Amino acid sequence: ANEDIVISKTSLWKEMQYNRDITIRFKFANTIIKSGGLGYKW
Amino acid sequence: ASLIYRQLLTNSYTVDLSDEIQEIGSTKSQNVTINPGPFAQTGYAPVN
Repeated sequence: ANEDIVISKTSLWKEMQYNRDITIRFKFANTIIKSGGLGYKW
Repeated sequence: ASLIYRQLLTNSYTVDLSDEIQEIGSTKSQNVTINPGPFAQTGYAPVN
């Protein structure tokens, strides 16, 4: 190791909290995969 | 012979024209305002 270099000069940043109403719509899904055999196994 | 002093003073408005001639040939540049002040000290959040 023992190395590190500068990329760019200093920059101006600030902290800000964003409050937002979010609606969440997510439908589940099922694999339901059939294994081998006569068809009884999964 | 004092006419030289009198005319040098009188015909001085042409100095402005010479200045404009120099200015047009001068290279121009612009500067943006510098964000001043005692910037607030904000560091990393407490993490684990």
